This record gives sequence, structure tokens and C-alpha cells, in this order.
Amino acid sequence: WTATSGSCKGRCFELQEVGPPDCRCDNLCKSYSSCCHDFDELCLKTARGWECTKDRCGEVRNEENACHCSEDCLSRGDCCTNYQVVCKGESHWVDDDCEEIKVPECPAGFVRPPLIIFSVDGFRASYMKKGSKVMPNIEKLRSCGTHAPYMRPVYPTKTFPNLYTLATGLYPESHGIVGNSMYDPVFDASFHLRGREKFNHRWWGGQPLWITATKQGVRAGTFFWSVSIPHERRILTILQWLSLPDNERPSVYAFYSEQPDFSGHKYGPFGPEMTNPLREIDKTVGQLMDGLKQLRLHRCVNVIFVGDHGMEDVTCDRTEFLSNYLTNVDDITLVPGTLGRIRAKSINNSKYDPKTIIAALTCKKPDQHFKPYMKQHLPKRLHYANNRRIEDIHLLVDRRWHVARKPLDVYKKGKCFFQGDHGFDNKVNSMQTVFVGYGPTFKYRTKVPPFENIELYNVMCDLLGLKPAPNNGTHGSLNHLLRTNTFRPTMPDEVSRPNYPGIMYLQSEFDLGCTCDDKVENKLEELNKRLHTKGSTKERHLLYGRPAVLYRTSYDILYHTDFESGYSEIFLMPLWTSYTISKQAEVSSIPEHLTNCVRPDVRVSPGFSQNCLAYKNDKQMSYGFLFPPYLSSSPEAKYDAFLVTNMVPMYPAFKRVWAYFQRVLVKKYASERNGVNVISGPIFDYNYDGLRDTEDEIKQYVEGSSIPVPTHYYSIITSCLDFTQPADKCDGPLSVSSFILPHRPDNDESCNSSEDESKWVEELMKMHTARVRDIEHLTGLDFYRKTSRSYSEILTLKTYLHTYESE
Ligand SMILES: *[C@@H]1O[C@H](CO)[C@@H](O[C@@H]2O[C@H](CO)[C@@H](O[C@@H]3O[C@H](CO[C@H]4O[C@H](CO)[C@@H](O)[C@H](O[C@H]5O[C@H](CO)[C@@H](O)[C@H](O)[C@@H]5O[C@H]5O[C@H](CO)[C@@H](O)[C@H](O)[C@@H]5O)[C@@H]4O)[C@@H](O)[C@H](O[C@H]4O[C@H](CO)[C@@H](O)[C@H](O)[C@@H]4O[C@H]4O[C@H](CO)[C@@H](O)[C@H](O)[C@@H]4O)[C@@H]3O)[C@H](O)[C@H]2NC(C)=O)[C@H](O)[C@H]1NC(C)=O
Ligand SMILES: O=C(Cc1ccc(Cl)c(Cl)c1)N1CCc2ncnc(Cc3ccc(F)cc3)c2C1
Ligand SMILES: [Ca+2]
Ligand SMILES: [Ca+2]
Ligand code: NA
Ligand code: NA
Ligand SMILES: [Zn+2]
Repeated sequence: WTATSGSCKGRCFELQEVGPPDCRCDNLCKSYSSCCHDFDELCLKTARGWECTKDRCGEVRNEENACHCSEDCLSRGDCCTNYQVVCKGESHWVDDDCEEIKVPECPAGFVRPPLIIFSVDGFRASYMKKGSKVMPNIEKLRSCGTHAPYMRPVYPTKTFPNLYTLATGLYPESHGIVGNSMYDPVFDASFHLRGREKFNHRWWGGQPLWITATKQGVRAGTFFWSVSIPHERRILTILQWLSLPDNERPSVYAFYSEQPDFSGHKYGPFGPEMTNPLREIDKTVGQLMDGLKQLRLHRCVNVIFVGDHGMEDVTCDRTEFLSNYLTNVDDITLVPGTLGRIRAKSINNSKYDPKTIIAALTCKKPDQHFKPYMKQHLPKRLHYANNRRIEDIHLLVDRRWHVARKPLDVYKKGKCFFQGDHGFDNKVNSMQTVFVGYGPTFKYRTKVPPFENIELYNVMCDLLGLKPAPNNGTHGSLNHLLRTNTFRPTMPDEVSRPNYPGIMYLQSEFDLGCTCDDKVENKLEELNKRLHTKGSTKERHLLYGRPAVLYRTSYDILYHTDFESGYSEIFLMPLWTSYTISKQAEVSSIPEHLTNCVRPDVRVSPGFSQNCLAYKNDKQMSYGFLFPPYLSSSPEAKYDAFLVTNMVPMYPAFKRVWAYFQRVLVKKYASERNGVNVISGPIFDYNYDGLRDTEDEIKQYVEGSSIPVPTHYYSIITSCLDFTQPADKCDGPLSVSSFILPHRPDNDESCNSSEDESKWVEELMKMHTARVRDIEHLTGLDFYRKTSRSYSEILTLKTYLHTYESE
């Protein structure tokens, strides 16, 4: 119930939301059908449109008008945005030359530069260049301010997850808005674009910027706008709020445009009909900036122009139907479109089996345009699993395609409406969106590399003097965007110090069931091999210092000629193995006599070692090595690679991947990058939360043993950004690529896996590309502790994702 017979007189776009049944006058009242009876008359005035003209200049104030051209409008804060231009001979903001804003130039009583977020729905990154001729205000923001060539959204690349990620700094799995449509089985409730369940606060987790601000004494404009409030009125409302007295005036504001997404769905991302909505958005930016100029705030406010996601060409004819794969299609519920999520239609159906659904969807058609996954097997870079609102079965849809349950769903929702959609994998080029920052706190005429939208919350907090709530950004990684207000983090403190074991065990103390043909025997070289075991080559193989262990554990540093490792006494294998391969390095084979060689490590007790007999008896599990024997520096150094302390558990199907990486790809990268440093290791994430598992969370061991089975294997591959310098003698910035490969007992993910590894392994690794920060979370390790570089620069490096998309 609403008693809509209250009034909006003096309450138009009030900031505090009043409680039912009392009627409302705020920017969401329309969405709730709760506005007071006189809201349209008083708060949505339209008379005479949005622009002054010469004949209105100095008019007598008429309070029916949408905006004002009368002499008193400036002091009232309600002039049309073109008032000074039409009536006082001033220029539009866009026609003024760019001049660096070295310091805020703010009116008396401003405590801090305000922040205005200008968010555009469906604004694909390439519109900045492709539409630049019809967007002159946006182009001035972009060229005069700080911009990225693009900004990466989160997955799924849908509106609500991405706008709420912008506001929170959180992955969708953590904030809880995991799609535009959702079912929460604990609540037994559904969230939809249409309707009323989406208003309940239990959907919306984390802490959005407006709450963060309010909690710390900073006032916030409301970030949401009911669809029927015209854009011109949204802008005039912001400008009116900016004229409030100092004690009442918000410091942070957002504008939201439904364009160009709305037209992009109908016309495609580059439809000829797209020119007009891009023009109209630019006009709106112009209104804002002209309005700020009238208030003398154009060199005071920080403005962020940001999109939520891009837009791809998608049509009804590019739809895959689950009815063409599954016999039992009426036993499932599908969340359809540009991603798929499947669950049982009835929780009472005990014949529902996800294994059989996954199998019926795997590599069935030669050009199949989606791939099924248990959510825990999705690329870790997506961070899309750890929420009960994410169904166990996920379909990753190829760009340009849709998935649906049955054909009747697509023509009874038989011709086609739409030409554009989004939601795909967030590394897809067409899903990338925009970022521009303009203002005193941003840099002048500065291009920055692409970054992820999860990082902006921290920066917006920095722009407002707020302490961010706990989030998934890496605070400091965007310091290079800012003139001032940088956040200067310290490196985390190492929690566990390593042991440095010497030779403490005799060979005969080991009963590991291992054998090695190594009984093959000099004082020149004897001292020399001892030196290697004490760390004499470590400067070459450990280039950025040893990783810091950020949790409590027992581990040993093991040195060798060709590699260094941090060996866990708890997990019976390395946490990390580091080695450098020069451009000139040669690949060799595993000699015949060493094919099955595993050697006891006399620095590590039998009790903290793996054993070969476990692998013999586990018919499912084999082993591999972290430092690859193929890249040994000499026949004698090769023996080190067969130490039991370099061994890790590997399914034979995974060994195909791993061996190709080690034998072929590492050397290829060293040739292309002028040497690489590699750090490899295991990851255990059995509860798919993106964070390192403790010992008691491990669900699988090598049969009969205490040797835990990794869920994934990582590698971090670092070289010199200036590739004329070798990786091991680099004076300047670094370049990195990394992966987190799922450790799976089949290659069902790769439909072409019966072919030679040269046709499928590298494609797999690109899909599972990762940020160093992703690996940090998953291992509790902190990398790049000892470089010549600034810590902020290193944080940027750690957040880099190598995407393997072209321009
Ligand atoms: C990205 O950044 C975020 C934010 O930093 C990281 O997420 C944090 O991760 C922490 C560890 O996983 C987690 O800490 C836990 O907090 C519990 C209290 O949580 C509530 O309060 C906080 C603070 O206000 C609030 O933010 C939480 O909000 C979540 O839950 C509500 C639903 O009620 C949602 O609205 C909201 O969207 C959010 O959901 C997300 O997080 C939860 C997990 O909290 C997931 O289940 C969801 O799927 C979703 O992803 C909460 O309202 C606290 O109780 C936990 O403590 C347990 O574990 C510790 C281990 O040290 C143990 O010592 C304790 O005993 C305790 O265990 C007991 O409970 C167990 C389970 O019932 C039981 O098994 C035991 O036997 C014990 O009885 C824990 O400390 C923190 O909440 C989240 N924060 C958020 C906002 O998500 C995230 O990790 C980052 N991601 C990456 C990849 O780095
Ligand atoms: O205003 C809207 C349309 C809208 C209208 C009425 C209702 Cl009843 C609802 Cl629910 C939505 N929307 C779109 C969805 C959305 N999802 C999450 N956050 C926001 C706010 C926001 C704005 C800018 C920004 F950079 C970050 C966040 C937004 C903003
Ligand atoms: Ca959107
Ligand atoms: Ca985990
Ligand atoms: Na075996
Ligand atoms: Na396969
Ligand atoms: Zn859309």
C-alpha cells in the first residue's frame, strides 16, 4: 500500500527515501509505483523543453518551465544547461581548448572535489574510435583526461552484475548479483529484470560505494534512475544537487544511461541506426559539462565515463538448442542466451544426473557453438563458481551465438527481433567497454593500459577520501591513473620462514619403492656441485626474489644447478619451482636409462617425501615434474630433475598437456621473449572459492598415501618488456603471462584432443590464462618481492591478464 495523497512540493528528487505507506518523491519512486500524486507535475516538468533561446533570455521566472533562463536561475541552480551560452555570450565546454587541471579550482565551501560517474550501458570499447566524429564532448574528455583503450568487464558480461561490480569492487560470485536472472535455492526465490523480488536487499551483497560513502560521513546522490525520467532531467537533478548548501550537498553522484545498449540489441553494435544514440549520449555529456561550467565546477569535479560491457552481433538463426542433444530436455531448467545455466526442473526427480547431461553436451557436433562445464572447471579467471546462485552446470557460449532449450522458446518470445547481445566470456573483444577519467585528480592527456572494472571501486574511494570495504581490486594497481590521492601500500609480511636443509639422510633410509639407474661417478666438479646445492646459481633462476609464504606452514628451500624450489613438508611437494631459460637454451630428451628414474632427496626426510609405490598402485594417477628434465643445462644437471622433491601427481591425460608445455612451449617462449623466467606449482582449490585450501579441505589423495592431488597447475612466465634485453639482465619494466590449468583426468574440454598436441594444447592454455594475482589468492604466495621496480608498478603487473585476442 501507498497513500499517494501526500505531496512532492519541495521534495522533488529528495535523497532520503521515505518509508511506506508514505508517498515518495525520489528518483526510484516510479519503479516502485509509489510516487506522490503530484510527482509528474512538480518534479517532471517539461514545459518549453531543455534549452534556452534568445527570446527567453532574462524572462520573468515561470515555475512551470522545465528549466530557466531568467536572471535569477544561476542563484537558484536551475538554469537550462545552455543558459550562459545563449544569454551571456559564453562558449560550450566542448569548444574550449583543453587546459591541464593541475589543482582543483573549486567554489568556497567545497571540502573535496565531487565525483560524478557517468555510466553508459552497452558502450563497446571500439565506439571511442569508431564514433569519435559524432561524439565531440566524449572525445574531449578522452583526449584531455586519462583513458584506457578499453576496460575489461566481469563475467557474465551482463548489466546488473557489471554495474554492481563497478559499485563494489567485487566479483559477481561475492556480491551475489550473478546474472540479470537468478534463482536462490536457500531463499527459494527468483530475481528478474521485470518485477518486485529484485528490490529486496538480500540479493545485493558486499558494500556499494554509496553506502561506503554514507558510513564514512560523505553524502551520496542516489545511483539508480527509473527508466521514464528523461536524461535531461537526470542531468538537471545532478546539477541542482550540486547547488545545495555545503552541509546537504552530496560528494558523489551517478548518471546512468540505458543507451547505447537499448538500440544495440535491436540493430547490432554497428548498425547504421547506432549513430543517433551515440550522438544523443554525447549531447548529454555536453549538457553536464556546460552545466558544470555554469556552476564554476568544470575544473573542480572528477568525471568518470564508464561502460558496463560491450555488444556483439547475435541473431536468432545462431541459436543451438538443447533439444538437439538431450533426450530428457523437459527434466531441466535452462537460464538461456549468451551463457547457459542448467539445473533440475524438479528437486524430487532422483533420475536427474549432471554427469549424463554434461556427457550428452560434450563435443557432439563438429561446429558446436557452446561448451559445457561443471562450474568448478570453468577458467579460474572468470571467478564464477562460489555462489549457490550459480548452477552447477554452465555452458560457455561462443561469441555471436545463443543457446536455448527448444526452438519454440526463440520464436514464441517466427521471425527475428534482435541483432545484438552480450554476456559472453569477458575476454572477448566485442564485450570490452570504456573508461575515461577527467578532472583535477586524474592525469592530463594520459593513456593507461587496459584494466579490469573490479579495480575502480578502490580508486573511487581514493577520489573521495574513503577507506574501501574489503574487495577484489588490488589497491595501488591503478595509482598510475592519478595525479594525487595515490594509495601507497606496503608488501604483505612473510608469515613462514623457510628451512634451508643440507644433506641429512643416507640413501638406505629411503624405502619409497623408487629406482634410478644413477650409480655413475673429481674435486674440481665435486666442490662445484656442492656450490649449486648451497645456492650459487640462485641469482640466475630466482630473478625477483623468493616468493613469500603468507600463511603458517613448514617448508624448505631446495637449490639446484638449474632450478630453485620451496618444498612443502605438509603437501609433500613444491609450492613453487623457479627456473630461467635463456634464448640460447637447448631442449634435450629424457635418456632411456632415466625413463622411470625417481631419486631420493637426501636433504628431505623419507617421512616428508612422496613414494613411487603409491603411483604404481594408483591405476588412475601418474606423475610429472615441475622443473622439466627436457631443459637441463647438462647431462649431470639432469639428475636433479628426477628428485622425488621435484615430482608431482599428474593424471596421464594431463601429462599430455604438461609435457607439451615443458618440451615445446617453454623453449618457444624463451625464443620469442629473449629468455623467460618460469615459476610453476600446484594449486588446491577443492571448494572452488578462488583461495588456497588448507590441508583439511583436500578431497583427493594418491591412492593409499598422504600425497594430495592438485586441482590445478600454474605457471608464471616473466621476461623483459624491452625484449632486446635478456630476461636475466633486464633493467626496466617486466612482461608476464600466466596460466592456471585444470588438472583433469580427461581432455574432454578439448574437442580436438585426439590430434597432435600442436593443434590443441596451446588453445587450452589460452582459455586458462590468468593474472599473477589469481595465483596469489590460490596459493597464499606473494611474488616479485625483490625487483628494481616501484611497488605500484608491480601491482599493475600482477593484475595483468594476457588475453590472446587481436586488436
Ligand atoms: C573477493 O573479495 C571478497 C571480500 O573481501 C572475499 O570474500 C570474503 O571472503 C572471506 C573468506 O571466504 C569471507 O569471510 C567469512 O566471513 C563470514 C561472515 O560473513 C558475513 O559477514 C560479512 C561481513 O559483513 C559479509 O560480507 C558476508 O556476505 C556474504 O554472505 C551474504 C549471504 O549471507 C551475501 O549477501 C554476500 O553476497 C556474501 O556472499 C559471498 O560470501 C559468502 C562467504 O561469506 C559465500 O558463502 C557466498 O557464496 C558469496 O560468495 C556475510 O554476510 C565468517 O563467518 C566466515 O568464518 C568461517 O570461516 C573461518 C575461517 O577462518 C573459521 O575460522 C570460522 O570458524 C568460520 O567457520 C564457521 O562457519 C563455517 C560455515 O558455516 C563452518 O563450516 C565452520 O565449522 C564454522 O562454524 C569467514 O571469515 C567474507 O565474508 C567474504 N566477503 C564477501 C563480501 O563475499 C573473496 O574471498 C575475494 N575473492 C577472491 C578470489 O580473492
Ligand atoms: O538505475 C538503473 C536502472 C534501474 C532502474 C530501476 C530499478 Cl528498480 C533498478 Cl534495480 C535499476 N541501473 C541499472 C542496473 C544497476 N545495477 C546496479 N547498480 C546500479 C547503480 C549504478 C550506477 C552507475 C554505476 F557506475 C554503478 C552502479 C544500476 C543502475
Ligand atoms: Ca548493460
Ligand atoms: Ca579453496
Ligand atoms: Na599409476
Ligand atoms: Na577431447
Ligand atoms: Zn543489454
